[PDB]
Amino acid sequence: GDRINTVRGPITISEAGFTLTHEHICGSSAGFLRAWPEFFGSRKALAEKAVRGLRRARAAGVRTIVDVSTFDLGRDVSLLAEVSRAADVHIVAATGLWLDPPLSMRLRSVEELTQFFLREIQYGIEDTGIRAGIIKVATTGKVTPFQELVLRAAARASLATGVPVTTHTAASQRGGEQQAAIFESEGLSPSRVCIGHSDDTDDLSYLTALAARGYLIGLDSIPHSAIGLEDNASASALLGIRSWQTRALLIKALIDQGYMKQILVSNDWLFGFSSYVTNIMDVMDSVNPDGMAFIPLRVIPFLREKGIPQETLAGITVTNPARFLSPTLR
Amino acid sequence: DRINTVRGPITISEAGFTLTHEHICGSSAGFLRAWPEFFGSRKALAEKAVRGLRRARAAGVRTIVDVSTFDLGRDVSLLAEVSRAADVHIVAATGLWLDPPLSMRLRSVEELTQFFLREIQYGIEDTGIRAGIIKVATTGKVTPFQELVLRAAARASLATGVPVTTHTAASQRGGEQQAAIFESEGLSPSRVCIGHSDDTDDLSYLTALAARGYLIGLDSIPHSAIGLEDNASASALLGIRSWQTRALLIKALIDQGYMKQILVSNDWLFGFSSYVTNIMDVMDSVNPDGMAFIPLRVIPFLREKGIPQETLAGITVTNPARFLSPTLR
Ligand SMILES: C[As](C)(=O)[O-]
Ligand SMILES: C[As](C)(=O)[O-]
Ligand SMILES: [Zn+2]
Ligand SMILES: [Zn+2]
Ligand SMILES: [Zn+2]
Ligand SMILES: [Zn+2]
Repeated sequence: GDRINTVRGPITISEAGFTLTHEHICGSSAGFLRAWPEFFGSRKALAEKAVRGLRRARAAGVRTIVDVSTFDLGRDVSLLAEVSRAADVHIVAATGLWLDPPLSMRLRSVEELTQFFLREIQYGIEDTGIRAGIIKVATTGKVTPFQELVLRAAARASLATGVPVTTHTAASQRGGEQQAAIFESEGLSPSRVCIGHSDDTDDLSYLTALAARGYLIGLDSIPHSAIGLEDNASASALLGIRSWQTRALLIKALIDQGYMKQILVSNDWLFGFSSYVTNIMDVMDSVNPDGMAFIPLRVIPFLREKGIPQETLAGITVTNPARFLSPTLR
Repeated sequence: DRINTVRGPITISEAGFTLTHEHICGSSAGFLRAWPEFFGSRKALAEKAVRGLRRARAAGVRTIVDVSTFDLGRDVSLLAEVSRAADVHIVAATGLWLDPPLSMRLRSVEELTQFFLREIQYGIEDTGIRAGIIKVATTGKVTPFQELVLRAAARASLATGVPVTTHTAASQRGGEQQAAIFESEGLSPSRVCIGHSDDTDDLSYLTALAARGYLIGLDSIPHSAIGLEDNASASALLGIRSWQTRALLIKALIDQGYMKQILVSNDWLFGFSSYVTNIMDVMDSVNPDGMAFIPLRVIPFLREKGIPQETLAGITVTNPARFLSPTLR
């Protein structure tokens, strides 16, 4: 129906407002924030940095973010709840698995993984009672056997609960096509799926064909760019060397092709990032001081100046996330 | 003179009969708290561990060293709970095993050193419980990241006096590469136990390590898949040699004059999610004695082979005390 799970409890979807559909409070690893908080200075410092950042995003018009950190990205839902409340910004938590499953996950069957995802959606995450409102999955270009289990478990959990699925792709590898085939083999509707990191490629043929099938297209890393940082290999590898404008122009491109309803936009920002090289967070913040406010402050005016009507931009940042997040079918 | 446990410091005289390589639960970081139903429930797992420790205690055991690291899903709050209920001392570990997540795998030796030091000097998580041992693991030749872990472990040991204990593939003589790295760092072999050393019959490999002053961890004695050789996963994990065959290594090293260098354990667990489903049931049917296997089966087996009480007490009480007591000499 029209209620979704947030880390402060259930809300009606009209309350979500401007929603960033792919963000992170902290990109980490299972257990890591609690075992080694000084990696982030302190847990308090991290929380305060996130509260400041979310408050700025709120001032810029953001009302909800979707934290697509899974278990193996070190999702700490107690932290998400703390910062959501202090910033007074809705946060939707995720279940699923990303690219770093530990052995206790890697060795599980599709049936076992289905029950883990269902636990996090239907019962709660850890002992917090906080329930996930979305399932996040990730694959390499060519889907591994384990990753295929994860996608099937995600599809089964979605069909059982109605909560949507969102993905990490290598867009230069057209990763969404293999994901989509697996999802549809499970009877999952494309309208319950966002193919993410789709702004990492300029292949409009790939993008429009997925959109034509009813998939949501995640243009979710707009401010990611290492232009000017070419001498930094780790930052280049992570952020790419296409401009944020180049990424943003894909939003216009899909609108022009008639697929405004299939677009979801985000920053894929974080306030801490331990699952990459040390100090990457400082590099990212030096490139994009706006953080999660980058979409409303820079991208929206960029799009309006290009001639895209207000109603279309509002449709993308409010209506599309609302349809996507509302639990649908069963 | 003082050893840190999950209930606080104890004097070496308090440690008594100590099992130096054990696990309450072999898991993954965050896993027990994210999916306790994998083990039935957290309560079920705790209760199994308390009964298990009480059985070990009734067989004479007074302390175990839980060598579960961060990435083996060590939950020291669980360790504290079961230690208290069973009245058995538990020494917690820092270090890294074979499943480091990205947030660990991407770290420098300097960063890893600070993490190991934090868990020894400050406490684990926000519990104030301090590690009393550093556990490391290698495969084969030693990977570049594993080398960083071993060096970080040596540096944390050298700063604190806390000993290092290892996981090897003994069939690949893996202790040799570990020893080389430790010695390059200035670490005394008397601070190092080369573990899973009972997984080979190469006595020349073992005695040579002992002769250099390493402790030899004969720590997986009941691990055997005899009869289960058509169970591939059990066979790869548990091996095809009998427990008597493993146990005879203890006698062999004593007869070579190295009783002071021997540490014995079960390497048991009460839950095990970082392997195939139902492995705990397979393991429990193979060794229904659990952590009581060493005192109930191995000690009488050695006594019947003519090893005197004084020697067995030196191995199970004196050697662990000397090893665990923090020392920079
Ligand atoms: C945590 As990411 C760089 O896959 O959005
Ligand atoms: C957790 As193990 C089988 O390396 O002792
Ligand atoms: Zn991603
Ligand atoms: Zn992301
Ligand atoms: Zn081991
Ligand atoms: Zn072990």
